[PDB]
Amino acid sequence: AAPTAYTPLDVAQAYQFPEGLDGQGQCIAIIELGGGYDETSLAQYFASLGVSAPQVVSVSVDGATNQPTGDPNGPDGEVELDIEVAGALAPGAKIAVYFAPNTDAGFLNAITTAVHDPTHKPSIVSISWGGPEDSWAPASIAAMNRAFLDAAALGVTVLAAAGDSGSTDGEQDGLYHVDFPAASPYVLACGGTRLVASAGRIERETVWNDGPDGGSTGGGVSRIFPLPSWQERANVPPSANPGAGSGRGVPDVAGNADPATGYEVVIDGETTVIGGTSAVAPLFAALVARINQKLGKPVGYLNPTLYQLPPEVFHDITEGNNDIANRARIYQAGPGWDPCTGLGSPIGIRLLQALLP
Ligand SMILES: [Ca+2]
Repeated sequence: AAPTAYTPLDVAQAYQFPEGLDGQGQCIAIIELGGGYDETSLAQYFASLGVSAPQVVSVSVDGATNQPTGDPNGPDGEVELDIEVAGALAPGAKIAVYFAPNTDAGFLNAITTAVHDPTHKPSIVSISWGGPEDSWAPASIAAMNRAFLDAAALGVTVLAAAGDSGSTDGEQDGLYHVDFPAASPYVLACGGTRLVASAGRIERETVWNDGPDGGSTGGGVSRIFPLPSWQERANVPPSANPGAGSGRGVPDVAGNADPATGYEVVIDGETTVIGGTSAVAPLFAALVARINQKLGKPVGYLNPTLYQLPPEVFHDITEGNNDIANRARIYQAGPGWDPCTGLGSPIGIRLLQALLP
């Protein structure tokens, strides 16, 4: 195969994003635990995309500030990527990037800060950081979970990439682990795929899996969180780990993440190509920004509503697995919800259609 790339507008096109909407009146908050973002690269990208640059603002949490390392191959990548994909698709909204110490408490304080932020009042929050759910301090996970719940009951969407290491989520204990915050049931977990689409159609789209060296979408069965009531007709399989057990399946939806069909971005002055699920939360954060707009109200927590929406609102991914550890093929995709791509990739238009009164 040959590695390609899209700009953020092309992929939106692919997924039939509702046109004529930009996020105006809306405000997206993006969580960042390191690195920074340089204004030269941003303006260059927003012009290069023939889009009017959206307002970007930094918010210091527990000390942390906007601290770019100049290395396009380091944190900055993640910080600029998030703002570039998000800002290019919903240029109308207002970006509010929140930086915090990379600690269990900085991550938490950052979320609660944005979530209840009275000055920027974001309606959506995008997270592209995380970690095995079984590696976080239990008190941490419960704290954050509630932070999300508090978020829901506040009319605020919370999206988060599902990882970049497949079903094993980068752990060699020989078991399967899913990623947090993605496992939190109050989070719309974003998985990743390898999309092959053009202005008028998605030629193909499979689970994103480039082996051990290339990365693969995180996904599977939570071992911490029970099976949501709204996810009970999704046929989440039980864990593949010996002992089995029900669990909140991951992810909820998926979007392009395969670097080999990555995003074309501008990091620290360098024009390169980034991938991974980190691109998907902001990808869909912009989606929700336009939908909130047309509606004139925050769709807040979308998970319950999504799981019972009809088939034509989602493209179903059926080929592929996100197992980069063995030949067992766990987890494997198939018709309808699966532990690789969840409900599949959304079709914005049909999704806004589905949500209006
Ligand atoms: Ca499927």
